[PDB]
Amino acid sequence: DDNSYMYILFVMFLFAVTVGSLILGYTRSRKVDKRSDPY
Amino acid sequence: DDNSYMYILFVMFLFAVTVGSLILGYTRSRKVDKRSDPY
Amino acid sequence: THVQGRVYNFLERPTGWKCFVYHFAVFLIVLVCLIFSVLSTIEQYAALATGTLFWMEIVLVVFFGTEYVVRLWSAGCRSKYVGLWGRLRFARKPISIIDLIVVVASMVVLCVGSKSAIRGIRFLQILRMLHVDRQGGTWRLLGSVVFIHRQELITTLYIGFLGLIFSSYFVYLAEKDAVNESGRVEFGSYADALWWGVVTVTTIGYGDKVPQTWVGKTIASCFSVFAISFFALPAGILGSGFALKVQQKQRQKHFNRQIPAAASLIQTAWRCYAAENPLREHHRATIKVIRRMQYFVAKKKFQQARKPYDIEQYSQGHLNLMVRIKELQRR
Amino acid sequence: TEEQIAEFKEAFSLFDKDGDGTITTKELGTVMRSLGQNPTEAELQDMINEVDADGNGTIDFPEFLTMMARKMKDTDSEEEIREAFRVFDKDGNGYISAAELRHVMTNLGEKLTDEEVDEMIREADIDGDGQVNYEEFVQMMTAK
Amino acid sequence: TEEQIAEFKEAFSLFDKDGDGTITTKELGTVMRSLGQNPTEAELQDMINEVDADGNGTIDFPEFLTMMARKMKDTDSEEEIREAFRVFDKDGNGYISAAELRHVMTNLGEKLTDEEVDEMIREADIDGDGQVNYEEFVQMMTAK
Ligand SMILES: [Ca+2]
Ligand SMILES: [Ca+2]
Ligand SMILES: [Ca+2]
Ligand SMILES: [Ca+2]
Repeated sequence: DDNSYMYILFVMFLFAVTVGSLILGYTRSRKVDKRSDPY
Repeated sequence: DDNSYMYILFVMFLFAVTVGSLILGYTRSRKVDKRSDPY
Repeated sequence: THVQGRVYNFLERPTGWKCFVYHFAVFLIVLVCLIFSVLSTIEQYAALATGTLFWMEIVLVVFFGTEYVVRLWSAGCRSKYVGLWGRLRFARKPISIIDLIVVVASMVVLCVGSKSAIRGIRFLQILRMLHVDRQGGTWRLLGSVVFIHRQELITTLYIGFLGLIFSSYFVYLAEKDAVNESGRVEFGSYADALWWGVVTVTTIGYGDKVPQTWVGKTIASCFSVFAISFFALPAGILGSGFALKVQQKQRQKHFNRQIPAAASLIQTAWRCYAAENPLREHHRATIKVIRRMQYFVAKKKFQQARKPYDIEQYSQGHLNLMVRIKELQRR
Repeated sequence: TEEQIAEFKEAFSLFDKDGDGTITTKELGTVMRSLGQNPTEAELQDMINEVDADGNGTIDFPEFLTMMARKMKDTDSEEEIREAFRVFDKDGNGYISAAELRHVMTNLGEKLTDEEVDEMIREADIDGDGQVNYEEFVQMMTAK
Repeated sequence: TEEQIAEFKEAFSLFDKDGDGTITTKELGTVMRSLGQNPTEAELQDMINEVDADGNGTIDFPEFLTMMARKMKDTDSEEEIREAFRVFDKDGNGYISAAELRHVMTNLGEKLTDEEVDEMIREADIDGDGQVNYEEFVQMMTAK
C-alpha cells in the first residue's frame, strides 16, 4: 500500500461531486409549496 | 463452507419476493373475463 | 413566530445561496471524517488517526446533538403538526428516525469508549452521509419509477431467477465430481454452483469457478445468453422510466408557472375596465395611467408564460394545426 | 382623437412634479407610492422596460402616447384574454362557476378587493347559474 | 316554478315516513326496496354522496331542490350524453344499427327491460334503416 490513500480520496471525491450537485439542485430550487398545484 | 447456508437462503429469498409480487399482482387483479372486451 | 419559521426554512427544505454553503459544508466535514476513518485500516497510514480525530468526533456529536434539537424546536411552523404532542409525527419522517439513531447511537458508542470500540464509529460515520441529503428527493423518484414498472420488473426477475435456479442445477449435476487444474474441486456443493449462477448471470465472470467438463460448458453457454438478456433488461426499463418522470415534472412545473400569469391578466383587465367608479377627482386621474401601465407588464408575463415551453421543439406534430383551425375560425 | 392629444401631456409629465419631458420612472416609485401602491424596485424597473419602447426610462411620449394609443379591445388583444379563461376551463364550454371564479379571483396573481370580486361576476352570472361564460365577459370587456 | 316548489316537499320527506326535514338515506334503502329495487349499501351510500351536496345524508333540500333544479336538457349536459354515443361509434357518422343498439342496450351497465329496449330505438329508426343517429335521439332527449 504505497499510494493507497489515492483510491479512497478519489472514490469519496466522486461521491462528493454527486451529492454537491444534488444539494445545489435542491437549494437553487424555486418553491417548496406542497399542496398548491391543482387548486 | 462456514456460512455457506447464507448464499442459498438469499438467492431463494430474492426469487420468493419476485414470485410473491407476481401472485399479488394476479390476485389483486380486477376481472378474468376472457372474451368480453371488444363486444 | 418569525424566527422559528425562518429557522425551519433554513435547516429543512432550504433555499438561498448561503443555506447551500451550510448544508454542503456539513456534508464535506462528514466526508473528511469518513475518509480518515477508512484510512485508519491501511496498517501503514494508521498513525494519522490519532486521538484528536476522536475529539473531533465528540465535538461532531456535540454539534449534531443540538442540531437535532434546533430542527425539533423549529418544527412548530407547520400546519401538519403543532405544539409538542403533534411534533411526534414529525419524528416519523424516516430521515429524522435515521438522524436520531445516528446521533444517539454514536453518542452511546463514544461514552463507553471513553471511561471493537473504535470499529463501531465507522458504521455510524458512514450513516451520516445519508442525513444531509434532505427532502428525500432522490428515493421518491426511484420508489415511484419501480412502482410504475412493477409488472416488467417482476416478470423479468421471475424469468431470470427461474433460469438461474434451473440451469445452475444442471451444471452441478454435470460437475459434481471433477477437479481443477490445481487439485481442488470447484462445484462441490449446490451453493458453489449457485454462486456461479449469480456471478455468471450478471456477467461478472470472476474466474474462480469455470465448468471443466464439456457437458457443463454447453449448459453454461445456453443459460449465459438466455439469461444475460433477462438480467440486462431492467437497465433499459428504468432508463426509460427515469427520463419519463422528470419530463412529467417539467410539465406540471411549467403549468404551475402559467396559472398566476393567466390570473394576473384577467384580474388586471377587470381593473382596466373598472375606470368608471372605484376633491376625489384628480386621485382618479392618476389611476387610469397605472391600470394601463401594469396591464402591459401582465401581458408580457402571460406571453412569457406559454411561449418558452421547456426539448422545446415539441410542436413537430401540430405545426400547421394550431393555425389551420384559427384561420378557419375567422371565416 | 384631436381633443385628447393635448391635455394628456399635462398628466404625462405630472409624475416628475416639474415641466420636463420625462416619464420619471425614478419618481414613479414615489408617485404610485403616494397613490397607495408602494411596489418594489424590481417591478418598477419592469414597468418602463415594456411600457417605454424607446429604452431610456423617461420619455416625451414616443410610447407613452402609444400606451394610450393601444385600445386593448380589438382582435389582437381579445383572444389573449380569451386564452386566460382557457387555462381555467374544465370539461370545455367555459364551465366556470361563481364559486370557482371567486376561488380563482381572491387567491392568485394580483388579487382584487372583496368589494370588487364580489360584484365582478354579477353581470357575468345574470342567469344565476353555475357557469360564468367567457363570451359574456369579453363582451363586457369589448369596450375595455 | 312557483306552482311546484310547495308540493315537491311533500314527496321530499315522504321516504322517512314522518314529518322531519330528512332525505332519509338510511330509509331510502327501504323505500326503494319497497318500490322494487333493493340495491346494495355501497350504491346506497353512493347516492347521497353526489346527490346531496351538503354532505350529511339527510337534508331540508339544499341539493334535493337543486337535483330538481337541474333540468339535464341544456348545453351543459347535452354534449356529455352525446359523448356516450361516440364510445360506440365505428367508422364515424353515428352508424349505430338497430341490431347493434339492441346488442348494447340489453347487455351492459344497468340493463333495460325488453319491452323498453324493443321500443326505445323505434322513434330513432323512423326511416327503418341500419343507422340510429344520435342527433335524432338527443332531439328526443332535448326535453329530458
Ligand atoms: Ca427625468
Ligand atoms: Ca426612452
Ligand atoms: Ca333522518
Ligand atoms: Ca347534508
